[PDB]
Amino acid sequence: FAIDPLKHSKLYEEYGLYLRPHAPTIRSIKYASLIHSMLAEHAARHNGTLINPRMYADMITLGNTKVTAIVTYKALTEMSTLIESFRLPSGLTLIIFDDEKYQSLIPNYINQLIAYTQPHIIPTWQGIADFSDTYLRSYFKRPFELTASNLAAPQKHNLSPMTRSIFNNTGREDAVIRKLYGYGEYVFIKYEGCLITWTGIYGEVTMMVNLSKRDLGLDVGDDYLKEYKKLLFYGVITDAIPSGISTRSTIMKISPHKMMNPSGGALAVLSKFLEAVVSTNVINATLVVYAEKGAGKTSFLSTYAEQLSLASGQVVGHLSSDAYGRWLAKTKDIEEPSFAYDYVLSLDTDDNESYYEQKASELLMSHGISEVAQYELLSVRKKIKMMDEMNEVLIAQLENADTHSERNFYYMVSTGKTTPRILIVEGHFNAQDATIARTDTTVLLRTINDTTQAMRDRQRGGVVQLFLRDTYYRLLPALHTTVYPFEMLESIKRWKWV
Amino acid sequence: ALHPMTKVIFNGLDVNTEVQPLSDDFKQISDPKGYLTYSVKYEDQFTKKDKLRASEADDRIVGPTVNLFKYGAAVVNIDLNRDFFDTATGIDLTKGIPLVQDLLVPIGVTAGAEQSAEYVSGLLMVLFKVMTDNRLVIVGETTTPMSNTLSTVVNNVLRTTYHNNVGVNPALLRDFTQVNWLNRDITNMLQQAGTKYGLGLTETRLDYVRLVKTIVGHALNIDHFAASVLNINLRALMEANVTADDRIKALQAHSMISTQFHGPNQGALRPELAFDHDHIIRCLMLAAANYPRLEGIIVQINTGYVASANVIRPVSEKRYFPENLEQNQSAARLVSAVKARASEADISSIHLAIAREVSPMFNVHELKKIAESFEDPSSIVVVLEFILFALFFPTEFNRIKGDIQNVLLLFFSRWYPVEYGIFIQRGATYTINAAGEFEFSGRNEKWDQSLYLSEHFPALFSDVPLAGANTIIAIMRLFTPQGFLRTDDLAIAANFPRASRNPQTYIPYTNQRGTVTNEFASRFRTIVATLANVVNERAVQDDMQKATRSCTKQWLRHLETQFDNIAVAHTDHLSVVYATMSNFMLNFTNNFSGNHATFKPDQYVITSPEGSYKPIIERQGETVDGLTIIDTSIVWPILCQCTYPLVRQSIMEEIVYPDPSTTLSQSLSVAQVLSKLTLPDAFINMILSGGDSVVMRTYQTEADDDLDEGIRMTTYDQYLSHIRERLHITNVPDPIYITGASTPDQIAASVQATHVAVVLYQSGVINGSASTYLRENEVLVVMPDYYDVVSRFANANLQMNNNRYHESVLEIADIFDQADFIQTSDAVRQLRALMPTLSTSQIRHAIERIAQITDVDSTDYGKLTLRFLGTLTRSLKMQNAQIRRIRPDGTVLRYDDQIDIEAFRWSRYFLDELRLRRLSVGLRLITNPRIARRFDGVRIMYLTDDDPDPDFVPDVPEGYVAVQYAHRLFSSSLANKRNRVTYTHPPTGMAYPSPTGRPHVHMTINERAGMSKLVADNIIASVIKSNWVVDIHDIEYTAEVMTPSEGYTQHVDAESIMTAPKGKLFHLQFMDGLLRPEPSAFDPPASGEDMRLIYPLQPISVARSMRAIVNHNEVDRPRGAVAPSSYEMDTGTLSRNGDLLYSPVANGQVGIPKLEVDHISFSNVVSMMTANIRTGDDMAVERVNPDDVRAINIRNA
Repeated sequence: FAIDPLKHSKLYEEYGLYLRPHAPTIRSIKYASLIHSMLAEHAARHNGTLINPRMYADMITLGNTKVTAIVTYKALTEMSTLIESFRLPSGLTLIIFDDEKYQSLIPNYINQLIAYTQPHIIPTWQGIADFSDTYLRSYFKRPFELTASNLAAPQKHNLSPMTRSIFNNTGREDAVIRKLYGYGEYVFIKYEGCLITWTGIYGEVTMMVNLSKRDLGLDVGDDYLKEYKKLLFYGVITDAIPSGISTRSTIMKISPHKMMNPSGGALAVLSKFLEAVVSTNVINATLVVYAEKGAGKTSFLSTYAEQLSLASGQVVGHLSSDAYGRWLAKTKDIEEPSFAYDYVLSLDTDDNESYYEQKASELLMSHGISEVAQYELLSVRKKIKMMDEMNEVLIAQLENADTHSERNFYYMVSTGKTTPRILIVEGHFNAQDATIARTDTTVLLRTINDTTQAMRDRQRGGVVQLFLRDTYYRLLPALHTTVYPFEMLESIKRWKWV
Repeated sequence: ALHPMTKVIFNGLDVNTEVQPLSDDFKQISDPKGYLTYSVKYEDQFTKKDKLRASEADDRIVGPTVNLFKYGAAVVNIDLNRDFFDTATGIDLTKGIPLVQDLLVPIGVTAGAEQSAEYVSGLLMVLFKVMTDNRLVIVGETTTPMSNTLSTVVNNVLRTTYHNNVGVNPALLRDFTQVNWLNRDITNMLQQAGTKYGLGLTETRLDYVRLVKTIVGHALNIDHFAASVLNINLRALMEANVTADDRIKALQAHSMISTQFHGPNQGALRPELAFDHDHIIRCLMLAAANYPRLEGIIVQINTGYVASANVIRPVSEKRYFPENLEQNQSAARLVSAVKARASEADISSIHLAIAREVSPMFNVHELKKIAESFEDPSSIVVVLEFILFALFFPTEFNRIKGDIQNVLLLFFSRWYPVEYGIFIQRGATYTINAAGEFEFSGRNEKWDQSLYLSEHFPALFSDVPLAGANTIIAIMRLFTPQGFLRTDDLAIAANFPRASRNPQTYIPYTNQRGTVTNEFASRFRTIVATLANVVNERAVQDDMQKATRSCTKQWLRHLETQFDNIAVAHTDHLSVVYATMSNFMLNFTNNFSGNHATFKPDQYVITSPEGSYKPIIERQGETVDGLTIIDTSIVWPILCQCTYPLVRQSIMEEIVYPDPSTTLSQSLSVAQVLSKLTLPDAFINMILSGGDSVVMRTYQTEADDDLDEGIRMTTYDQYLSHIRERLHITNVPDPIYITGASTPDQIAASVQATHVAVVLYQSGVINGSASTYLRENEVLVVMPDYYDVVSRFANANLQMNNNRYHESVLEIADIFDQADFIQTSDAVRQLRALMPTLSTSQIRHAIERIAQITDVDSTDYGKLTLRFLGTLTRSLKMQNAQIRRIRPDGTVLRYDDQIDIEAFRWSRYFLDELRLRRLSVGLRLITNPRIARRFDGVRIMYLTDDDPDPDFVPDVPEGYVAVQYAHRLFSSSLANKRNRVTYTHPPTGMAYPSPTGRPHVHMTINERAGMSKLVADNIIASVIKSNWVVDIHDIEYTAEVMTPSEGYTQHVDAESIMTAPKGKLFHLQFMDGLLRPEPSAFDPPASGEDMRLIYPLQPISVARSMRAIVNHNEVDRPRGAVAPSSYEMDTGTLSRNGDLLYSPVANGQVGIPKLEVDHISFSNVVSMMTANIRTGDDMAVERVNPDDVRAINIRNA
């Protein structure tokens, strides 16, 4: 393996993969972990990088290159007496298995062998690591599912504690199943999240949350609005958008799943803002969050201000993402408008109409339409010309820095002393980046919401909400870091505070 | 287990690898669950709510039987098993019948009319769960009692041991029940000769060598439908006669050639099924049809073998030119042509080009568009590129040999201008005549890879000497391969799937040990010595330099030196890799057969009589991101800038022999997934195999005929679309043409040769002798059209008329009765009359509902494999899908007995050898009258409910009149100052306005469609007031038999029984009024009576086994109480075949098999393996690598 499973056994225990008790593969897994103590030393000797990894990788992987002036070829000579020591007929082989938690924990000296190996890759289904493959199935503990059908004996299904482990899928308590059903000495895998298979408008949709089955309710076949607030905070809908879940959708089945790991490429981009909020150097740091119109983030990043301000000991305030549109409708006409922070937040959500929803509303009429089912009858290029017409009322507020333009609004709200130290703006469409000011941290929010389903939901949605989600998706590609709303709640916690 | 390092003495077996099983095929349950269990409805008054306690040693055997037939049982039904057909498989068993929600639903109905089709979809999943029941019983927690602790009525029963889960069987009620008539009726039955109940160890098969117990048969308490399934799974695991040591044969194929595997010699104690040849090769042809990305897997398995063997390593030193010709001015035109073609030696694509040579080709390969001029005499570098691509990769040379003609006809038309005109008048393409001639086309066409699947060949590769073109043909003799044709001896002995009769792959070049001159390198000497004279003539015809001709020929023999240095490593270490890659599992097609002039790959298709045919090999341009484009500039890094593990001899190398288990486990995890991936396709298309229909007519030929008798006639267009495509499949001749003068013996000669009674009409007037033969044998006559069809026959009786016929449909399962093609059993014939009118979009919904139910076991490569292909299946029609070769013209050939493999003759619904054997046992469970409790037909009558039993069918009295129901009878009429609904009695013609004075009518409703609600009120008002009897033939309903202490729970209104859609499934509750409390003699009477409006037609409680297990205090046995049937208590024996027999009734009588009759036997001998078998373990071998790679023999042997 890349990480040896006898010195580092708990990581495989986190995946549901327990080490088989102590034979030609029990002897081989001790042989591979002996190489890692040799290999690790060698890439100490010269920091870090073990030297000539090509003749290294043609020894572990291939039963090849016995070698015997010297000190150059010293670590090769010490090793050719180590791998010809145990008699193998071929190489040892690698086993990265495609997981951002597992791939991050690979040490430096193993990764330098990956260029010259052709390693064996084990494809994760959603995580767990799924148990084929004479490596993964002869080394340790091919498991046994324990759903509501296979009850209730280990003698019945012919299991043995030295070969098969047991995956609790009852819904019963954990402690009783190895008490009265005879599953003592049978070790049990521990999963601390769960996977939900919802019904959908389009089909079966499998999402996961990193909460256990006890931490939230909803079993089995409760609707989508019951404990909706916990699902938004912790869910990924592992499906190609449009997934198509709705507020009338229910649960098909629940199984405990591995707690998924957040995104080392998307943890660090969000970690810049969680450094610039801390340091007294950076005046007025800013977090910019892009999403679709129906991602449901105004209900989400209202409490992430509540999670950051209680951890930082400061005052934060989110600008609620439409506060250009609510405000410009109120004072199109007014020569000197009030740019104050308290005036902006006492204006929106919801009763003041947006300015673009006036403009979009007038426009839909001209190509006369008022029904959502009438919008399906329209099709793409005849639609897309409407989107192009919709743009030219966009650019009139983005181009120059007039006194009613977008550039002046996100400036003077951000500067003027009444505002909070670290506002969070949210933008709908990309190429608002020349307007929001000023930051090094723009993320992209993808929540558990088929957003166009939520715009036929909205419940005074109409076509005006749904035309603009479609217009903004034409302006918002995924050219920034997707941020996955449980990961911002995860990074507050990781950060080390004062 | 042992210690480092220096080869200590080990007196065991030096185990270094461990081998997985070849097929995860069986479950290994210990306590078996049956298909049918008893279900008892207790009467709450007479019963006693305690637990009955006998002797404690008797309490483990008799215990759960006397606590289920406890004193006071009203009815005892035999229903489907709840904890086998559980809610994980969608089957609901609350109302008695199996019900699946959304499997076969009708369309165009009212929103509640899909409930009646939930019974038919229930009987599919009950058939489906038995069909995929792969359980294999292991001996559980069997206890052994002392004989002096059991009473003597149990000691004559018990065979030496018993499982702790003893089950429930009424034969154990002998001398344990309180009921006296039951104890007499069971003892009188068990003392017959034809039955003998037992329990426990019957047979014990000791092993032949080890002398331990292996296979025992315990007389369980389980129905014979589940026990026959558990005995088929054991009679094919033990009588396959192949151990777990035949996994070694699958390892000798996937490892290097002439390797060895020692031990462990486990013997017959560790059996395993043979790796199924006929089912894996039959399912790879669907997986090559529906999922054309499957080449992307099989190449990637073969690519991962080559890169793990460490066979070619690219180096960073370039020796394209000899020393100080690079810089030499005259060669400046030559060094630009070589450096433009040659390309850097990426390690990823040299390993790809090797693996493409023995891979199956599904997407038709095509050449990278080489844009060259053939202008200067320095342009021979492109021709030398093609010679090296023809010697190194002659298989992949063949697949793109046509596009090389599109390049080389620019070569010959610019250097040999007169010779090209002689050659191109013969033709640029040619076909093959049927007798073996070559038919040259005579046209000048650019080749395309579209023509690769057709009957055209490239004409440069004809190898035919043209009189006058002896120069072009002599250059084309340099593109011949230098290999041999090795049979796949390691794959056939390992019983791998192959698509041929003789599995023969083309290894590109011979192993060449012990030679001084290499006979593959010296072939390239004679090519350059031929190419030196070709470039000599082109240089001196066009008068170029002396130095440019010398620096060309000094380069041609620098490729001589570099070819000698690496052919020692090709013909010793590449050739043993192409031998061992040919014996892999998924490399099943042949690739090449020696001659470029004749080869085409055998085009199998998936034909269908009700759809299009989907070819396997098909140019569709579906790239796998670089797979269909073939790079001919790969032979320049192979020849020059790569170092080999034998060209380096002088450094120590230790030639890498890779492990068998990586390319084996990837090949199983593909061949295990697609073995069951087409399995929900394989079930609905098996029930519907004969569901296709033709439109025929029937002309009555005499007086007093019915709609069905006569001459059966259909049109020629109806024949040509349905029946003609199903006669080329079944391999019969064409049906004959009857011409009017035809004798009836000629028609009998065609029916007994073409096994369907179909004759074709041609012309003439068919005489009366054959016309009586066409009547008494139901022979289908195929007419061209229906224009004066009397005049085509000799109507001598003068009763056959043009306007006298009954046009009706005729199913294909009625005229074809073939075993493995159309399922024509008595069970499946009943389902296609219970199904609604299906369509090609409701079978699609039926398949995707079964696949949602089935949660099959994948692995960590399975789902990844499963995902890869990975989403499109619903394009191909799978009606009667067979596997047939086609002509390159494009017509589907018949099954030829001597070319195709045996497993392509009858595609057995794309199923398993075992899965048909469980299916015929499953069809006996579906046609069983004990579970057919979907009751149709209901009767409204107004009799009193005084002695209730569910069997009660009220007889129509003598004075009623049978009246068919129509909408013409009831109409509004002004009767007495009020519009009343008036019935018009059809015989007497009168009118009856009020429902009191209506005559005695037995009305039979067949339709109830468009029936008014006031009319439906008036008929139920006519039952109450005027005592009609109304039969409704549309209502489907279930029925629970209520005990008289429980009482009726729900009721059915008369509004629902009359105003409902056609497909609504009701639930009537009937009361078994046998255990009602008799009132005291001094009690003053009650006021009212118990009426009863709804009655059944056919007898309720066909599932009833026992009824009213009590004793009566005045009479000996109660009125109507039944005894358990004497076949429910007979174990019998187990036959030698594996069939379950009853007990014989006399001496010298073979007992009746339990599947031949329809009675249920709840005790059976089930062969189960003991703890000394352990099927499906990880056995352990010693792999020994060969010594040298030059000592490994390949051919001939």
